[PDB]
Amino acid sequence: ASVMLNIMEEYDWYIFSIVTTYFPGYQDFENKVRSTIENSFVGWELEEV
Amino acid sequence: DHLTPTPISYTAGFYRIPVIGLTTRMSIYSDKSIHLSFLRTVPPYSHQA
Repeated sequence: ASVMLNIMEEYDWYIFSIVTTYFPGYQDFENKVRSTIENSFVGWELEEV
Repeated sequence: DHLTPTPISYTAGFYRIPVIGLTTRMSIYSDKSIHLSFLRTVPPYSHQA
């Protein structure tokens, strides 16, 4: 998830959404992203989960 | 110990064979994500609230 964020940051794609399924680790994925996205000063947008 | 009927929910679950517990009031089976074939006769301790 971190690498996905780094990739997005590299291309400076600030605005994104997450499509997930009930498959394992889905809830945390959101949590890990919530921390990683949240900590940064930048105003990127999570649109939908 | 507790939650003796953990394996079956997984085992049937691979083939999506529905499982119905009689005596498992355990709450951990309520999440569809981990046990997706689980069928419960009665509500968990959480629902007791």
